[PDB]
Amino acid sequence: DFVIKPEDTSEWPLLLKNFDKLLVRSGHYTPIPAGSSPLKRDLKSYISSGVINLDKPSNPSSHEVVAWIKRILRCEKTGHSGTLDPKVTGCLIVCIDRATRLVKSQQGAGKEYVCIVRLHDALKDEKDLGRSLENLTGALFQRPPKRQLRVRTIYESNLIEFDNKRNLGVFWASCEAGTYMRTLCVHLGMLLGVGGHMQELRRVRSGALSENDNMVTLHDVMDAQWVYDNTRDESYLRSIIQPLETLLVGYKRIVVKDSAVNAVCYGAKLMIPGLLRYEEGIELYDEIVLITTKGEAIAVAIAQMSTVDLASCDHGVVASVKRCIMERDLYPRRW
Amino acid sequence: PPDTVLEMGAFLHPCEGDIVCRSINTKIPYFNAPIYLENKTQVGKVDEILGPLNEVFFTIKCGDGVQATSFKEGDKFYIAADKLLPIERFLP
Amino acid sequence: MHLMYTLGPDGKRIYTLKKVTESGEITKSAHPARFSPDDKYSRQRVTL
Repeated sequence: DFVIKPEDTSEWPLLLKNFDKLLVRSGHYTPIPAGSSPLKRDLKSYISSGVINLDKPSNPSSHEVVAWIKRILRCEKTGHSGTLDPKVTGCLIVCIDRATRLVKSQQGAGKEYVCIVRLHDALKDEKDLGRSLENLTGALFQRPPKRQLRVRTIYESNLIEFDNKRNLGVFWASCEAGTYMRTLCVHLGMLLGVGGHMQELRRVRSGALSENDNMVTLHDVMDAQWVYDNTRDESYLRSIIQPLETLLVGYKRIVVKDSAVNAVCYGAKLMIPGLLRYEEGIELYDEIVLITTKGEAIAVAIAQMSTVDLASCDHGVVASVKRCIMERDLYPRRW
Repeated sequence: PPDTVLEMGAFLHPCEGDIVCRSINTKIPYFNAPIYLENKTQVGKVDEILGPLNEVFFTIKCGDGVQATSFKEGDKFYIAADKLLPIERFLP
Repeated sequence: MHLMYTLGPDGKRIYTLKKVTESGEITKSAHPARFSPDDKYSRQRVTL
């Protein structure tokens, strides 16, 4: 039922959650039975617009892991949210088929890690670890492990625990894409005088998804396909694979009329007559998501009008397509 | 033997054979830039550069016969003018 | 591996090096089980 009618929504799924808070340009639209609400997609289109929040195990590369998932699902394309080194575990967002169009955004997004640093000697003042960790927050100099000096930001960090006898510290860090925890560990060791390196590492957030957001294992993926192959029950696959729309939940939204969806896909511009509803606080050139009345992500777009203009303008371009996500002919051509 | 040498680092402590310094220059040193004492004797070269923008640190790989442990806090280390980069090279 | 965890009241992970928390809880490995694609144990896992 979770489709905006042509006439409390906090329990509405994904991109339609709290849609009643969107401002209304037009109260009516002629509905077209093309496409599907993300959760109600037929199995094949559900998987092809699907994302896996994978707990990568320690030892295989991210590329190896993504190849294994492709073989299991027998899908056309896979891609991921940023290379975890072979020994690093945790959040690796695996994009299937059409969801692969969102890979670039996922890779450039911020990340969170839980890391264990191994210090090369005991500290005299145990509190020096926390102090040096705090010293190493902010825009930092790092040379990547042909390699140029660059600046990457650690937004925040926190020392969780430190065993000065075992010479092991565990800390959390929120950082910019491309920040190396390996190098941070070395640097902590230098600032502390005793020396240090990274003992082990886990990625606990990759952009839009954390390890708390329905993270699943490779065994889960294998088992889900097994259950479908053997019993034809779709529920396990549907439980482990999330709609790509899940990755877009932070975006300010504009809802496009059914009759305008195809045109957006081809012409890369949304015009006023195609506008149904729009989020508050949209400013000129804000990155936004264009969605159908069924909550399908059409495209990530650049706002060409502020929220206030969207109210007062009778004509013109409301947004310009940055990356089209929806298949071009999912919705029917007007001509 | 450069004509003039500029203040570059203040001794912090040794770390596993290297000297660690807090930078006392507004600019960023070249990797492997020779590092000197005030009297211009070369004691090593720049190895690692680290720290936040407003408090850079760097390490010195000590030259033959130079021991990191021989220096004390605040001892100064120097660099040629032509081995420094403005920080803006590393920013957007 | 050394990274361990338990679940807090919010269902989120609390990380630790300890094998038993102050509360007396036996901590779990933070890292998932090794995976190899020839894994034979789908049927057993799914029925359990």
